[PDB]
Parts: sequence; C-alpha cells; structure tokens
Amino acid sequence: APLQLGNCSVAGWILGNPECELLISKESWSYIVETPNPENGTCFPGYFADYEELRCQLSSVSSFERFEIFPKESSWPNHTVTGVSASCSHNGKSSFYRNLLWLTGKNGLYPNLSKSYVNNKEKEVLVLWGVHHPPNIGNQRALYHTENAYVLVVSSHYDRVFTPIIAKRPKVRDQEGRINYYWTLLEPGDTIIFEANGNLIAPWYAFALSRGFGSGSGSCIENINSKIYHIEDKIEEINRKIEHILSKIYHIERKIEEILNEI
Amino acid sequence: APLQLGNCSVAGWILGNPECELLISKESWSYIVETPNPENGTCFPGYFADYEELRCQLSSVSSFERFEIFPKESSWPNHTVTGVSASCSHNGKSSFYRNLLWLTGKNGLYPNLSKSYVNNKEKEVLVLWGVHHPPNIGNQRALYHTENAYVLVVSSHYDRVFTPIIAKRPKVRDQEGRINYYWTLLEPGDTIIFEANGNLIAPWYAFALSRGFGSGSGSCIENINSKIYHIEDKIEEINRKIEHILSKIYHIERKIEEILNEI
Amino acid sequence: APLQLGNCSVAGWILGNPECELLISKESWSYIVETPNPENGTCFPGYFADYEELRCQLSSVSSFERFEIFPKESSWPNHTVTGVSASCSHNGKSSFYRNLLWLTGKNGLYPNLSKSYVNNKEKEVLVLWGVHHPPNIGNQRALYHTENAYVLVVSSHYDRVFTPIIAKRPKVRDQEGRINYYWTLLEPGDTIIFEANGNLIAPWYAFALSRGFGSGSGSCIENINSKIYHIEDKIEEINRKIEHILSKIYHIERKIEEILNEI
Ligand SMILES: *[C@@H]1O[C@H](CO)[C@@H](O)[C@H](O)[C@H]1NC(C)=O
Ligand SMILES: *[C@@H]1O[C@H](CO)[C@@H](O)[C@H](O)[C@H]1NC(C)=O
Ligand SMILES: *[C@@H]1O[C@H](CO)[C@@H](O)[C@H](O)[C@H]1NC(C)=O
Ligand SMILES: *[C@@H]1O[C@H](CO)[C@@H](O)[C@H](O)[C@H]1NC(C)=O
Ligand SMILES: *[C@@H]1O[C@H](CO)[C@@H](O)[C@H](O)[C@H]1NC(C)=O
Ligand SMILES: *[C@@H]1O[C@H](CO)[C@@H](O)[C@H](O)[C@H]1NC(C)=O
Ligand SMILES: *[C@@H]1O[C@H](CO)[C@@H](O)[C@H](O)[C@H]1NC(C)=O
Ligand SMILES: *[C@@H]1O[C@H](CO)[C@@H](O)[C@H](O)[C@H]1NC(C)=O
Ligand SMILES: *[C@@H]1O[C@H](CO)[C@@H](O)[C@H](O)[C@H]1NC(C)=O
Repeated sequence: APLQLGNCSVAGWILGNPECELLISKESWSYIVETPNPENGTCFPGYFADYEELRCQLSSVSSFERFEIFPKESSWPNHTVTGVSASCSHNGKSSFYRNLLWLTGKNGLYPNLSKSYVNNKEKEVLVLWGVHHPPNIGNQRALYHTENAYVLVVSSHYDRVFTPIIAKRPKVRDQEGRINYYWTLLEPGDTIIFEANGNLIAPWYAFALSRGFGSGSGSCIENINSKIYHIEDKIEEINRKIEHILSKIYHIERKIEEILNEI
Repeated sequence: APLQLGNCSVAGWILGNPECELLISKESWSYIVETPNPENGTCFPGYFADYEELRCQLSSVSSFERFEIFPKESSWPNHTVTGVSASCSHNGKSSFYRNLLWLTGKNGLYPNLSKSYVNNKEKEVLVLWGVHHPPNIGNQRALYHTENAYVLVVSSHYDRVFTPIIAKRPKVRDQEGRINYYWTLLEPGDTIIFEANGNLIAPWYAFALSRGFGSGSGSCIENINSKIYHIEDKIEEINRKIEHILSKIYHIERKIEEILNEI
Repeated sequence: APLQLGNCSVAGWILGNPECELLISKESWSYIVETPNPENGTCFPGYFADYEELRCQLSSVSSFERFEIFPKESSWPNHTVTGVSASCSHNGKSSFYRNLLWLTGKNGLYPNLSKSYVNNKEKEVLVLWGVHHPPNIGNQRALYHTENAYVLVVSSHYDRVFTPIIAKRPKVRDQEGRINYYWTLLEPGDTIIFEANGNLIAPWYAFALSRGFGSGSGSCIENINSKIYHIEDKIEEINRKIEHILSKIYHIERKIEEILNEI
C-alpha cells in the first residue's frame, strides 16, 4: 500500500495542490510514494517546516479522514476569503491550496481574529497552516492595513510565535514573496487556538488519523530505531541457524569417517 | 542495568517529580526504562526542549552524582523561593520540582539576578532550568512586577535568549499557564551564567556525570550510527562462516563421491 | 578516499583555519576523517549551526572547487576588511579565517550593505558566513557605530534573521565575545542575498560541489536510512544462501543413508 501519489510531493497532497487528483476514497497505507522532483508539489513557494518529520511520521497510517476544522463560510464572517493567485492557477483560473484559506482585509481595516478547535474525533488531528511574507511593506499595508503583524499559535502542548520578514526574494514561480508552512498534532481531548492580526494563512481542512499500532510517537528517530531493532532480531535468528547446521555437518562428517572405517 | 524507574518519565526523574521515589543510591546504567504514558512524569505542564536527545544521550552513564549548584538558602538572598503550586501537590501539600526553584518577588519589586557556576567536578555537568509563561499579563505583574521580562543563558559554548509568551492556554493539569524546560552540558573548566529579570525557574540541583567510554559526543545521531556500524561487523563475521561451511560441505561431498567410487 | 585531514575539524577545513594546510589539489572523496579533539579546528570561538548535518551531508562529494563569491577588493568598496585578531594568529601575525571577511567601519559611520550572488556554476554552492556577538555594548559602538544591528539572509529557498546577543561570556581562547557560523546550499539558477547594518562576518570564498549520485538530498537522516536499506538487502542474500545449503545438506545426508544401505 504505497498510495496512488504520482508527480506530487507529500506537501502537495496534504496542502491540497489543485493539480493533485488525490482526493479519492483512499484510506490506510504502509508507505508513501512521492516524486523527488514533482511538478504538482509546490503551489506557492516557501519553506515547509519539519517536512522530513511529517513525511516520516505519516509513513504508517490507518483510517485517514479529511474534514473541515474551520468552515470557510462561517469561521471568518467579516474577512476576505478570496485569497487566490496565479501561482496556483488551475484550468486558467486563479486559485490556492484547497485545504488552506489566505485571509485578507476588506472595506475597513483588517480585523484581528481568535478561533479555536477541540479534538472530539477520538483520533489524532493534523492541522496545517501558514504565514505570509510580503515582498514589500507596500503589500503588507495593502493586504492587512498594517506595517506590523504577528501570528500566535498555541495548543495543549505547543507554543510558537511567528513574525513576518519583509524583503524582496529571488523570483520563484513568478513570486517575490513567500508563504511558510507549519503543523501540529492534537490528541483526543486537546485544543488548538489561533490568534492573528495579519499574515495568516488559515487552516480550513484537517486530517483525523487513527494511525494504528505500527509505530510509537512517530518521530523519525523512533521509526529508524525500530528498523534497526528488527534487524538485530533477524541476526540472532540466523546465528542460531548457523550453529544448527554446524552441529549437523559435524555429525554427518562422523558417519563419513565410519563408512570409511567399514572398508 | 535498566534502572529502577517505574511509572515515571525521564523528565520526571531528572527534574525531581515529588511522586518519583528514585532518589536512592543508584549509580551507573546501560539503558533507561520509562513508562510511555507515565503518571509521575509531568508535574507542571509545558514543553521539554530536546527531550529525545537528552533521554538518548543519557542512555549510557557511569558515575551519576546529584549535587547542589545554586543552594536555595544562599544563592538568592532577597528573592522569594516559595515557588509552589497545586500542580505538584504531594501528600496534600503544595510543592514543585525538587531540583528546581521557581523565583518570585516580595516586599518591593522583583530584583534582577546574575549568577554563575564553574565546573570543577572533573565530570560533565547537566544543568536544568525553565522559563515561566503566565496565562495573563495580570500575573506577569503580580509575580515579577513587570509587563516585560527576559531570560538570558550563556556558557562557554552556548548562547540563548528566552522570552515569555503571555496567553491563555487549554486547561492542562488545572493550569492555564506553562513552564518550559531547557538544558545544557558543561565540560570540566567551563562556566555557565544565568541572567534574568523575571520568569526564571532557577536551577538548584545539577548532575555530575562521568559518562564513560561507551559513546562519543552522545548525540542521538551518533548513538544510532554506532549500532549500525556494530551490525555491519556482525554481518562480515557471519559471511566468513558461510564461506567456511561451503568449503567444508564441498570437501565432505567429495568423499561421498569416492566412498561411492569404492563400490 | 578519507581525505588528508590531520589535527583539524571539518569546520576548520571549510572555514579556512590558518593552521590547516589543506589547500591542495584534492578533489573528490568517499568519507571525511577528522580529529575529535583538534588543535587547528576552532580559530575564533563560537557555535557552528547544524555542524552535524554539514559534516554528514558532505560525506560523499565529487568535484570540489573553492572559488571567490564576493572578492575582497571589490565587493565592499568603503568597508574595513582588516578584520583580524590574536585568536587566529599565524606565525606571530594577527589574522582570521581565510574564507571569511570580518567587516567593520572606518572614517565615518559603518554603512549598510546589500550584496547578492547568482549560481551559474552548474553545481551546488555552499556558502558560509557568520554573525558577530560583542562582549560589551562599548565594542558594538566602536566597531559598527551602533547600539542596534541585524543580519538578514534570504535565498531562493531560505529565510532567516539574526540578532546579536551582547554579554560577557566565559573566557575561551582569550576571547570574551563570540562569532556564530551559518550556512546554506544553492542550486544552479538560485540566488542568495545578504543584507546587514552591522555584525556581519561576510562570505568571501564558497564551494562549488558536483556531489555525484551516491546520496539523495544529503540530509543525515537519509544517509542513515540508505545504510539500513543496504543492510536489509545483504540479509536477504544470506538468507537465500542458508536455504541453499540446507537443501544440499539434506541431499548429501540421503546418500549417507544409502551408502549405509548398501552395507
Ligand atoms: C509525470 O511526468 C511524466 C513525464 O516525466 C508523465 O509522462 C506522467 O504522465 C506524469 N504523471 C502525472 C500524474 O502527471
Ligand atoms: C467581525 O466579526 C467578529 C467575529 O468574528 C465580531 O466580533 C466583530 O464585532 C465583527 N466586526 C464588525 C465590524 O462586524
Ligand atoms: C485588534 O484588537 C483590538 C482589541 O484588543 C481592537 O481594539 C483593534 O481594533 C483590533 N485591530 C483591528 C484592525 O481591528
Ligand atoms: C504503575 O501503574 C500500575 C497500574 O497500571 C500499578 O499497578 C503500579 O503499582 C504502578 N507503579 C508505580 C511505581 O506507581
Ligand atoms: C539583593 O541582593 C543582591 C545580591 O544578590 C544585592 O546586590 C542587592 O543590593 C540586594 N538588594 C537589596 C535591596 O537588599
Ligand atoms: C534591573 O537592573 C538595573 C541595573 O542594570 C537596576 O537599576 C534595576 O533596579 C533592576 N530592576 C529591578 C526591579 O530591581
Ligand atoms: C597531531 O598531534 C600529534 C600529537 O598528539 C602530533 O604528533 C602530530 O604531528 C599532529 N599532526 C598535525 C598535522 O599537526
Ligand atoms: C559606499 O559604497 C556603496 C556601494 O557599495 C555606495 O552606494 C555608497 O554611496 C558609498 N558611500 C560613500 C560615502 O562613498
Ligand atoms: C542605512 O540605510 C539607510 C537607507 O535605508 C541610510 O539612510 C543610512 O544612512 C544607512 N546607515 C548608515 C550607517 O549608513
């Protein structure tokens, strides 16, 4: 069960790259296949935090449900949700990652938000979000009506603050700015809180994972230790087989000595 | 030598969780056993930095001495050391981690401190400390008489600055705030300096480790490479045994051909 | 091909420690040998970021060219480039890392710089730079004529901001201050931009690597997974050999039963 992934990255699949037709009735898997140099991976350029840990941790998964965490129509009543660009153009139309919503202001000044979610799925929940990094102060003002903004994310067992870095970057996918991505896991009974006054790429969809019992915490360091441990056991088994055959070879030799003794 | 640890985490054992009766005349070990879902692990909720590296690095230890680094009675002459709470209640009495001291103000305004320690143990020293993160600005003022504080920690080969994040978190162990934990190692001849004007969970006890020669730097990446290297050697050994028996099987066959030739 | 490295660290070799005579016509290698406790490793005390990843990632390299990225004589027309100290004294003369330039002010106030490089080598480029951390505000003013400075580094796929920490550290190599080191990799077609208004240890030389096809991304987690995978294949091979010999031992026994039956 390597999954159906084609010329996509893991990030493209979970973020919702418009070009990855992976939104099918596919549940569990034992390994994830992805293309090292994908075409449908990155949609909008930026750094994906702890990518290696996420792709490693997700290597073994049971039930895999995609569900709404902060529904587009009701979660941000007076925010702009038409956060689209040429970067994610699909069939000629401007767009964005399906599981994310890039929020901007309208009419007046971009208001600040505070939203939360409680995990009642009896599954672990993977929440993805990002941080906007404008190429120029002019856009920081145009989008959020501010020269200063922060994003605060906390949860039962998580504390992080993000700040924007405003600078012109090398042109990538025709963009001068960047969007970085971050993620956390929630256990049943936990809560996540999002507070921001600008530059927030809000979570829309989240993944509820049963995961199963094929791993521990899921940290890549544990997954690798598991493989090594497993190998060590195979080595002891073969060592026993060696002693077994050495003994038998010994006995069979003895008879060769005797059949000879008979003549 | 797996150690005597019961329903405790490594963090609970080294931080001094009141419920972990591990303070006995126990020295060296070859592996640390701990409970994946402990009851006496976390005392006061928060994030433990580089936990995986610390538990991995400590997997092999020689002499293990617990000693005072900054004695409660003399290290902070005009600070409040009665830093206790319900979170660590023991036998009905409010308390805290045994190896840590949560400092607060009194009488006037919480003064700033600057303390240092020089490693003259001829052993490597593990120093644990934490950072307070109030649920509300009201408590930041009540405890340290400030709306702004920082913690600076430097050593021969370490440079880090911590800042508080003030926010209401999901309720964990009846707390709305958090305490994060950080740690460093000192070599013989080194020095550590602690500077703070608030939100410091000061070190009280520290551990002097001889460690031994069963590892290199102790980084988990090296410990795992050591295991792999060790396996590779076992593989070469068994491969030699295979060639040995193949040769002998060949010779024994030859005689089977001849004893047959005799008849 | 372990390389010619003697009593040097990897950092000393790539940073350009005056005492490491490694600047010879040496190209590719299959492993890097270094001294665990070197004399010619550290030149000026400080923390080297992601050292383990860099030494691991460079374990397998093809063509290895050292070239100028920001030539000393033309890249900073009105900056001081005589950034030398006793720490790197060579043959009695004050000096510094050969591949780095420590910039300071002169005449007037230290001006701010903005420099960039585009990778047109058809190779991946390793760029090394550092950040100055004065022991005292007095030196921050004396060197850069400021009480506040920042270093901004961005690239096609990199975003980081550094700030100075001004404090007196434990004396190491006769220094009270520190210089930290950071590094990035550029792919062909990428760009790196350096912006600073003080405390910049500028890049002078950079390394153009062909790397080869003996690894993937080069992250240490992948290099280790490769070794484990390789071992697993060896195990399957030996398991087949075991079945082979067990079958043959069986047949040879049968004849031993019959030669006996003949008598
Ligand atoms: C992936 O790219 C190859 C060409 O390199 C193409 O033939 C194939 O159809 C692509 N697959 C998908 C799912 O786009
Ligand atoms: C905007 O929506 C928030 C709820 O998300 C509400 O509290 C606030 O008063 C609204 N502001 C306006 C101008 O409607
Ligand atoms: C940010 O939140 C404050 C309340 O803490 C509110 O007064 C202010 O108007 C908000 N900012 C914007 C742009 O609405
Ligand atoms: C650990 O928990 C079990 C119950 O799950 C209990 O029987 C045992 O006594 C506990 N051990 C300690 C040291 O508390
Ligand atoms: C508080 O103690 C410090 C030493 O730790 C001392 O320097 C300072 O003067 C004392 N302040 C008062 C009011 O006693
Ligand atoms: C903090 O240190 C300064 C000296 O640098 C001192 O003047 C000030 O009073 C200290 N703060 C408090 C609350 O004592
Ligand atoms: C390394 O140190 C040893 C002494 O421990 C010395 O004999 C040797 O010549 C040194 N090698 C180099 C390259 O300095
Ligand atoms: C210093 O050099 C920069 C170019 O690196 C130039 O733009 C600036 O005008 C120069 N300043 C002076 C005073 O020459
Ligand atoms: C820093 O850059 C600004 C322009 O953005 C310039 O006006 C200022 O003089 C520079 N600082 C110094 C010390 O030259």
